[PDB]
Amino acid sequence: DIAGLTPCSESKAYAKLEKKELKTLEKRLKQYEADSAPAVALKATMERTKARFANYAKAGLLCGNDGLPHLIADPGLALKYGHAGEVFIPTFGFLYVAGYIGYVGRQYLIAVKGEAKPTDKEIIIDVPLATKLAWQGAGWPLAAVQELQRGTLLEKEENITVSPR
Amino acid sequence: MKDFTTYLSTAPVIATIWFTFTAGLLIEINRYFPDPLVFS
Amino acid sequence: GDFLVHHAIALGLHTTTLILVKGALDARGSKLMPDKKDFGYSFPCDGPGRGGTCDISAYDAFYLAVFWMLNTI
Amino acid sequence: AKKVKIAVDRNPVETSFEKWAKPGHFSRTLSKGPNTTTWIWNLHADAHDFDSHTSDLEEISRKVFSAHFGQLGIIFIWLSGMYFHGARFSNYEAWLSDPTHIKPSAQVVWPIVGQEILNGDVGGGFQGIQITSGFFQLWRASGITSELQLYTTAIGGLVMAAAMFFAGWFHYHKAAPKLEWFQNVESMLNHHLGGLLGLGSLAWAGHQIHVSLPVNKLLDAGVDPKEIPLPHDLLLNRAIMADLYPSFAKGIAPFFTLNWSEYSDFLTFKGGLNPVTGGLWLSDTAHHHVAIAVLFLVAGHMYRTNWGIGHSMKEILEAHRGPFTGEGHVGLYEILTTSWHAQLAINLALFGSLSIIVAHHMYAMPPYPYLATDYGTQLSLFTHHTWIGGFCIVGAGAHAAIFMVRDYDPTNNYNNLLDRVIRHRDAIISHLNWVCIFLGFHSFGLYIHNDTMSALGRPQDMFSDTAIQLQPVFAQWIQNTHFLAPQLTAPNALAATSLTWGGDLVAVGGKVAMMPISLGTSDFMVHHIHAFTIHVTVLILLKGVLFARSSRLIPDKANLGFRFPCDGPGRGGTCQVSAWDHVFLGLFWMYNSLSIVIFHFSWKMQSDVWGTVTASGVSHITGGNFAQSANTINGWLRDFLWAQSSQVIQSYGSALSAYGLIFLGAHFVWAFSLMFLFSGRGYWQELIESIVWAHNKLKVAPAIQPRALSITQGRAVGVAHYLLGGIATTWSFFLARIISVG
Amino acid sequence: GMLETPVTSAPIVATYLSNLPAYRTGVAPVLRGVEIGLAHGFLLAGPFIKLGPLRNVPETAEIAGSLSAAGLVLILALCLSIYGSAQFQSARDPLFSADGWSEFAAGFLVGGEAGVAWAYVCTQ
Amino acid sequence: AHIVKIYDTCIGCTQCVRACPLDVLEMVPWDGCKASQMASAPRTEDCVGCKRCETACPTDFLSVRVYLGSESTRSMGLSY
Amino acid sequence: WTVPTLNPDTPSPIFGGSTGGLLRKAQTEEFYVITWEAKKEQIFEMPTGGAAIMRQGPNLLKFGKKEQCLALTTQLRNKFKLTPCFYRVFPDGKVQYLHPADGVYPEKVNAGRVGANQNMRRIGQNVNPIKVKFSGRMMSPAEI
Ligand code: CLA
Ligand code: CLA
Ligand code: CLA
Ligand code: CLA
Ligand code: CLA
Ligand code: CLA
Ligand SMILES: CC1=C(C/C=C(\C)CCC[C@H](C)CCC[C@H](C)CCCC(C)C)C(=O)c2ccccc2C1=O
Ligand code: SF4
Ligand code: SF4
Ligand code: SF4
Repeated sequence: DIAGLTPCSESKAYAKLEKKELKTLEKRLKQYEADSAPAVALKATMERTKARFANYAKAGLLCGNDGLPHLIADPGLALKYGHAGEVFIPTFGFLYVAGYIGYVGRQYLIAVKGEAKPTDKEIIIDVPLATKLAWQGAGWPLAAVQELQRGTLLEKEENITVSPR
Repeated sequence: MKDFTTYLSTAPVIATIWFTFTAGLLIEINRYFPDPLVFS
Repeated sequence: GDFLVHHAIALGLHTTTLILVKGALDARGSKLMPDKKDFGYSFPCDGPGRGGTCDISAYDAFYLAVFWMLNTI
Repeated sequence: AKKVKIAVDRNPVETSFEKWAKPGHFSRTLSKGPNTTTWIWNLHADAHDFDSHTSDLEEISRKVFSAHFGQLGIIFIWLSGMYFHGARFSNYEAWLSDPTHIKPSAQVVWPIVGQEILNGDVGGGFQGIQITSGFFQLWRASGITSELQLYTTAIGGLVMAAAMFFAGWFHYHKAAPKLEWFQNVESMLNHHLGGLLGLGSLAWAGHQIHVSLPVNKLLDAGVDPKEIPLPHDLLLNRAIMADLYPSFAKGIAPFFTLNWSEYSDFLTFKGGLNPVTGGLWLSDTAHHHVAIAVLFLVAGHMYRTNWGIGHSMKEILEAHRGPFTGEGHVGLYEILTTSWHAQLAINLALFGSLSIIVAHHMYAMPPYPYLATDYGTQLSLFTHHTWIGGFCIVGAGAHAAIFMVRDYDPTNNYNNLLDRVIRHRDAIISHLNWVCIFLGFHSFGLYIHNDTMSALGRPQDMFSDTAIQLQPVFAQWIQNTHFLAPQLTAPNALAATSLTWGGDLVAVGGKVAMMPISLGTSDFMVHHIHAFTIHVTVLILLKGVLFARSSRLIPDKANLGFRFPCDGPGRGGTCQVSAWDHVFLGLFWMYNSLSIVIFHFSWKMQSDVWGTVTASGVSHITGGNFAQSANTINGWLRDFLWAQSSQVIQSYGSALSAYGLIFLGAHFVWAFSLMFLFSGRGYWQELIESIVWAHNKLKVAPAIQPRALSITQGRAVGVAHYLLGGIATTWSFFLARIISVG
Repeated sequence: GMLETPVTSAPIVATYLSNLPAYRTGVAPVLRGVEIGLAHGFLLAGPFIKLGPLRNVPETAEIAGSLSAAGLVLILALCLSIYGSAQFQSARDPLFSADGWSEFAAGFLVGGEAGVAWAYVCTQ
Repeated sequence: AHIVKIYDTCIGCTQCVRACPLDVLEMVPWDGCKASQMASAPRTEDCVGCKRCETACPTDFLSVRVYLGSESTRSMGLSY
Repeated sequence: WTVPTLNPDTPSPIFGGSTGGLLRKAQTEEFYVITWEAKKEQIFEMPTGGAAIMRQGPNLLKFGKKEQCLALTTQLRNKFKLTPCFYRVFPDGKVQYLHPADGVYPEKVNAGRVGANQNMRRIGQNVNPIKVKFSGRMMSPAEI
């Protein structure tokens, strides 16, 4: 398979790893009674463990010789072989949220610079104003492009202080 | 009351509330969707 | 395992370059010390004024960079 | 003569949230609001520096008094939480039945992101984090047997916490004492000696006689905890007590007729340790607290208040003058009734020293049942109370220096002791400098000698028990005297105060509780390392105090204040001349000294005291390897650090894995601190300029101008992260090691 | 101006210091070095003999210990020589002069080596 | 000795002279500023290089500048 | 106004002494003398540590470096409203009057003073270091 890896569903090491993890919990479960709270907690952990190994194999992760899932980061390989949900799709999930936070903060900063005392709005947050901007940040990718195309995203060099050179 | 709600709008208090909320949201998602490593 | 350590090495190269490059390009002056070139490559500081100016010389930037070079190597 | 009386002001400060919404209100400099990020840091650094906000001593005193109620309120919440978690999230009831085979636990983690592995199998049908604070052993000693009793204490703690916070509000906003009230030092000492300490000890002795002793007597007899009479039944039924202690059949008549020998059944002088629990006899502690109560109630009648009798502290000081010291103690009464910093300097110095004494006395004479054989608790308590003492002692140096800069006044100190100490400060510091060099060469140099000889294959040339010997004969002589005390110099004591002096070991649950501690060459060498490290810490701190106001380098240091970065690159460079900077350097040396103290304690106890007892004898945890290995640096690196770090670095996948993570996390924080200690703000401010340019380019530059930390804050951040990382590293290392092999 | 103490200003202390060859003016610098040399050379053999690498050898210990002390006297004499060269280049006491110090250093060598030899004779 | 220079941006506020711990600076008559006085550095053999004068100067950039130079007993601040 | 002449006979403030005073430098290189007239007996702080009492009338103290004399001058001027002066005294007996140099304290502009080390340009108008290279020694562009 990709880069000599093998699917985790077909990996002997992957299957062996699950047995060891469950075996460790089973050993601890012997010293407790069937209905006792420690027994219930240990079995709940065992159910989660079995579900975890079942889900990762179902998702089609590739496993190395160690039996551990390995992620695929090249967009071409990820999209060609159905690994887009490992790095590629998460990539755009992050950039949407990260830009959301950045864009909302930038809007608040610009909004309060027109006030009488801008610095007072940075240590005592204008929560009504902050809340309104938070909800409107869901469309930042559209808003950001329009500023880029309108020439208003960036400031002109003549207004930026620099040191002597 | 105006002054007290002004106090609750200071940076440390807002940060406490916002991070308590953000942490709660992330913890509760992992409670109902445990061990997420990939998107399916 | 090779993936993670190679990005550690890139972190070291870029941070060491940042300190050395910043030292070179600010060697002649900065907003904090506009006339730095009048004081030479190596000098103690410019005193506690203007907020405090410890390790402001280009020589001190090199001194900081050596720690990062050792960490990177 | 001024009458000692209550004096307050009605409604001095209105209770309002107006100032909560005005950050920096307390200071004239900061009340105008931020223009740079330095304002934000300055807000917090000056928050509790009350005397820098005003010169009125009455206003300062009132803030101090109510801040103290706030501290007490927080402590009551903390105590209430400990009792509550013992009532609701512990295995205390199960532990009471089988104290040796169950590990105390009072913290349970939620199952989330896989962290429930930290709920280890600690026994008693329970899962949780194993605690080392020793609360279980404290609770058993006081006679607590059920979760209900723990729960009720937690509720009462919250009621006290609310009362403390009410008192703080009440005594600042409603009835604030006047300055004359605070200055009744004679009355305060009478009440704090006779009342706080005397009555407190008497009351606790009352609890021990009526609750602790009867309950612990039945527990040590194998009686089941649930079959033991409830404490109020013991109080109301003299017949039940008379069964346990026959002298109770005579009531309180023997006390009032001076037939005190009747109470020998519960007021004893046994000494040694209870062979069942491995702790001190509770009948000995009860007699101790009775005797202490009488002593402090007598002490509380020494000072004159309102009825002629008693001493004037001012008259005592002024009388004690001699030929060699000029005016002597004149002016000290005025200093100590007008400067909080002077008072805090003395109180921190001894409170910190007291903490270190507690660390030594509790390991050697374990006062709680089943404490001695809980090696995890023994190591933790000693380490904890040693560190508190060290930190407190450094604070004494800091606030002595603050008094020197802010409160010292030459007009009131002419040719008295304080004035004369200043006038030969060069003689004091120069000699102390020489002693440190002598101690450094002849203590650490011995290790270097030993490492070199061992590396060259000349073990016969080493300082060791099998070679050139350095016996601590003075310490050995003292041990023998204390072991023989019951025969001659303490005739009424059955046994010596501690088993460390000599004699036979006490084993509880197949493990050594305490046994004699032998002192060889390795012990001689490490004690003179302790002498070296303490003397240097004193040197740094004392120098900062004596030169706080001036020196040959900076003739007017007093005008520059307690805390300033330097006085410029001139005179060859004057970085870190201020007194604050001496506290900064003193912290590092305090950390260096107490690290060796606790490493000494950890290795010595594992090697020569702690261990398992069987038919073949006593096998110590590290097999007695301290004597021959602890005399070389390589011995400490190999046999202590490398060997004993095995537990912590192998804890991943177990309940102790949290200590493995913190072990690495603490190494990180320590190394992170070197960034602040090695560099200077001038570099960082110039870096921030470029980053600001990028934010300007994108119209996202903040209105509060970013600034690099001040020079002094860079040092404060550096040392704070250094200490936290260094201490937290050893914390993880100790707990993972001792909870695993203990 | 200066702080006067019994240690700094006492009659017994002052009289003792004046008697020492270092402070005994009116004596030839060479004689001063010999007296100072003898005193220091004699004591120097002690630690080397009792704590050297050959201390446990029955008879070699005395020779090695005193022989090493003699080597230290030579090093010390060289230190005195160069000190005079540096300190005095361009007054009441002849000792503090270019010629006087050189004579004083020479006396220290002769006295020091003799003191080491005398110590060896006492041992054996 | 250190090198101290006064530049024509001085406003004659006198704060550098008041702050000098060595009495290196003094005020002299001038006509280039409203105060009609300018700072002067007549005795630079006594300058220790502390730069308290630079800390006190209000103008932007500084009107009094210290360049650390050769070290003597005076400039080093030694009392021995 | 004329340069005062030092009077060695002047009494000194009452002071028991300390270890922070003069060293061998005073005997071989130079020391400093400060004198002032006191309106009354009063306690002041010595720059070398400790408290001393100034005698009513003339006072005289000796210090090891110039900064010590000026540090006491600042204290006396600001806290007691006095007018001290000090000298530099050489081992051969020569006396050099120092402060105030012309009888008027430097912070007050006085006629007859000649500007020194005054550049008739801004800091930003200094030349680049390359223009003063190989001038015979190390020198800043601010030295031209
Ligand atoms: C960070 C740099 C980087 C690197 C080193 C690679 C490397 C690689 N990519 Mg990837 N790729 C990247 C970024 C990168 N990619 C990005 C940012 C995108 C999104 C725009 C893609 C989109 C992409 C696609 C769509 C494909 C690859 C493919 C490949 C592999 C073979 C083609 C090749 O010669 O690529 C060397 C890379 C470069 C010279 C840089 C530009 C590469 C472009 C974007 C793709 C070229 C595809 C190529 C013409 C396909 C030929 C047929 C194929 C069957 C071999 C190779 C391992 C191919 C593959 O093996 O898919 C399974 C493939 O089909 N990549
Ligand atoms: C609800 C009642 C109330 C109100 C409205 C006020 C109002 C006022 N008080 Mg008063 N006070 C109160 C209760 C109250 N006080 C109590 C209970 C006490 C006893 C402690 C005091 C003691 C007191 C003093 C000694 C002083 C005031 C002062 C003030 C003024 C400024 C307050 C300020 O800036 O607070 C903002 C401050 C905070 C929010 C800090 C809170 C600190 C507490 C102790 C909790 C800290 C706990 C926390 C967990 C610590 C660890 C943190 C860690 C986990 C990160 C203002 C008029 C000051 C003044 O200038 O008066 C003229 C002043 O000097 N008060
Ligand atoms: C017998 C009387 C008595 C007692 C028991 C105390 C006890 C205490 N005083 Mg002292 N004090 C007294 C008389 C007394 N004082 C007198 C007469 C004066 C005036 C000269 C002072 C002036 C004074 C000051 C200025 C300060 C103290 C402080 C303290 C506390 C030190 C910390 C400690 O050990 O906590 C141990 C804690 C406990 C044992 C908890 C005990 C709680 C209960 C309610 C008893 C508190 C004592 C109180 C006088 C009871 C009546 C109060 C009121 C309802 C009438 C402590 C609670 C310091 C402090 O922290 O104040 C807040 C402090 O700053 N005291
Ligand atoms: C502070 C510590 C303390 C306290 C509180 C107690 C308390 C007690 N001891 Mg103990 N004891 C102590 C220290 C203490 N002891 C010490 C140090 C020793 C060693 C010398 C002893 C040795 C000892 C012995 C040998 C005995 C006791 C006994 C007792 C009990 C009876 C005492 C008695 O006869 O009182 C006599 C009377 C009083 C104390 C006065 C009571 C006044 C009341 C409270 C006034 C209420 C007035 C009010 C208006 C009422 C309003 C009502 C409302 C509903 C309207 C009692 C529970 C006896 C017992 O039976 O123990 C089980 C007993 O035999 N003790
Ligand atoms: C009874 C104890 C006591 C008291 C009442 C005080 C009181 C005071 N001290 Mg003193 N001090 C003490 C002990 C004490 N000190 C000790 C033990 C030391 C040695 C370390 C010092 C060293 C010291 C110095 C060097 C200075 C003071 C200063 C002050 C004053 C201002 C404090 C302030 O504003 O803090 C504001 C509080 C903070 C900024 C918070 C600091 C938090 C630290 C850095 C980290 C805590 C980490 C935490 C425990 C664990 C990690 C948590 C994290 C992971 C979240 C005030 C009068 C200052 C002054 O100028 O006084 C005139 C000053 O400069 N103290
Ligand atoms: C391992 C690191 C280290 C070492 C070796 C030292 C050494 C010293 N420190 Mg320092 N210090 C350190 C770290 C260290 N420090 C750090 C990290 C800090 C920052 C917090 C400081 C902060 C600090 C302060 C603030 C002070 C010291 C002081 C001292 C001195 C104590 C007196 C003494 O023992 O002298 C004897 C020297 C030693 C014990 C060092 C080893 C000596 C070897 C074994 C001798 C070898 C001899 C041999 C003939 C060599 C020949 C070589 C060749 C020519 C052939 C000493 C010079 C104190 C001082 O100066 O006291 C007077 C003092 O005030 N230190
Ligand atoms: C690293 C370093 C800096 C740079 C460090 C800085 C500027 C401190 C940075 C602190 C935080 C991270 C920045 C401010 C954070 C805000 C409160 C916003 C937080 C936002 C979150 C809540 C999301 C110095 O300024 C310095 C000064 C003197 C000696 C050494 C050093 C030094 O080593
Ligand atoms: S602390 Fe900083 S500014 Fe002050 S002299 Fe030292 S290096 Fe210069
Ligand atoms: S550097 Fe110091 S001594 Fe020199 S002129 Fe400036 S303030 Fe005066
Ligand atoms: S402080 Fe600056 S502006 Fe003021 S007189 Fe001095 S050089 Fe001129």
